[PDB]
Amino acid sequence: DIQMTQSPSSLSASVGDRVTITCRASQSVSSAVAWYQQKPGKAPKLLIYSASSLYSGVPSRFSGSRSGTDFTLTISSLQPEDFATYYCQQGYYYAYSLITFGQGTKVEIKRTVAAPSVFIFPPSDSQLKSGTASVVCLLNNFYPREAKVQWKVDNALQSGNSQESVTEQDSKDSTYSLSSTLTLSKADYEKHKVYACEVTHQGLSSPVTKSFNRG
Amino acid sequence: EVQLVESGGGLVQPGGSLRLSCAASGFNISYYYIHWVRQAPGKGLEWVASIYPYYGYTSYADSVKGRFTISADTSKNTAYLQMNSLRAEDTAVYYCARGSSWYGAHAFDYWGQGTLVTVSSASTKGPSVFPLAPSGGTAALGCLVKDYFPEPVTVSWNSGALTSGVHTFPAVLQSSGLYSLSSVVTVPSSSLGTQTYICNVNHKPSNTKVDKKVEP
Amino acid sequence: LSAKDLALLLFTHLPGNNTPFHILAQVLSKIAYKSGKSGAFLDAFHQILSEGENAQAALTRLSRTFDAFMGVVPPVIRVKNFQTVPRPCQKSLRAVPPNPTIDKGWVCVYSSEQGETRALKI
Ligand SMILES: [Cl-]
Repeated sequence: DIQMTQSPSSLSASVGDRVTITCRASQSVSSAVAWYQQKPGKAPKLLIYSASSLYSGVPSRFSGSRSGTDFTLTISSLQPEDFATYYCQQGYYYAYSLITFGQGTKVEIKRTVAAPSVFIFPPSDSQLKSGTASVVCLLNNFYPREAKVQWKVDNALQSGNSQESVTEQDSKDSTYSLSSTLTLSKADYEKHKVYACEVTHQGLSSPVTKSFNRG
Repeated sequence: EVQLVESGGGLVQPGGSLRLSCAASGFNISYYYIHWVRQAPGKGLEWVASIYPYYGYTSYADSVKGRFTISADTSKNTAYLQMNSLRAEDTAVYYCARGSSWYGAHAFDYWGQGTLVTVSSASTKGPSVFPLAPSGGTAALGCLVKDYFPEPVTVSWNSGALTSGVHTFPAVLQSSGLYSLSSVVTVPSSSLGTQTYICNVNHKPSNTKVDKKVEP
Repeated sequence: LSAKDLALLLFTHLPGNNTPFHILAQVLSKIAYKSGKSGAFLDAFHQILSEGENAQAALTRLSRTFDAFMGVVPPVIRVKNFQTVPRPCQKSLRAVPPNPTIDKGWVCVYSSEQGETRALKI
């Protein structure tokens, strides 16, 4: 069976940079390869058909080429809206031909490091009345994506009781926002005083801690 | 113009059946391949099935062979995916797509919008909405939309009037198997006395609409 | 590649005469040329034909999606009166809306001697 191996699996590139995504066929597939752009949770868009032909509605900065079994998608000058997963796909129109997708290449927009602004939120009285406690830490408008958010409860490091969510890269300025949510039973919440979110990030001279005292 | 409109998605028991519809306009489905392609949480595109309705050529991924049947009604210009013996691993956004050619290659030029199939024994449940109370110059506040199933929920602020500084986070599946997410906004501190902030939450799957006033 | 040369190429793909698509072909060719995008417009037109769509559909889609025509006010065509508007276009004459643009399907504004206006809608 045909394999289409894409490389790299992910890449960061700045606005105006030339981007090169590679797709290797396990054996000869002639020029029978297409390229797609997919925004998260959205319908893929056809960019290139027959290895090198630009589909309608596709800006000129997108181009495709073939050297033997090696297929290349080229973005000549990356734009801030170009973050997406790009897929190659092989297929002939002959009846019962196999369709083979690549595993995708996630393209991230690189920009100047930006430190997060950090906020902490205690659980609401309404949630505590309902019998649970969620503590929320917000990291706003930062780059890069990578951040360490540690929870401390009366200075005791927490593990396995938090979950993170991150926004899609801003379509203008390429920053991220992140939420870390600490989940405690009401009983475990009421047993401690000091709730702290400690953030380590490239843009921070020294970790930033935001804290409150239960009461 | 050419379009593919999908329907039939939603929440189904493990072992259950669900039928997706791909309604075509602007072309005759008889002379194209119609494909189903799905995307599971944290996975890439997986090709599922195809039909060439003129000749009735059907093709299936090994992962769905025996359980899924693809079909077409040319009179309705519609293709169907009959999904039987559904499993957790079939949970995904399902896309249909048109397979076209110029000189013998096979490209997917038109795509449906995608429909979410959730395979689970979990009950539909609406969220509780909790305020994230504001704590120089700029204050952060928000709403925690907790313990809903299935996806999705929508969040607006002040019925869509407030959009500057709004960040609505992707849903996270909690260990419990219920979703949560937060929506936050940064506003002038000076406005906290005077300006009202209300998050408008809609969980269509459970018919749950909540407006939560967020006060300091 | 001049506006007139482009219009004549497009005409070879259009049935009949005095049709809305003929008015559209002439309006788009003139704007495409003036914006220095005649070659890019023709390439885009040929790509849409290659998809099995007819020239009427290709010109309709390009009017809505090609960047040269985005937010461009339709041109004025001077007429004696709305009776001397080519017969096959008379069906498509409408009242001129507040902010008419090519990309919303407003092809041109017919301006009568008596100072009245109608817009050609596709
Ligand atoms: Cl082809």
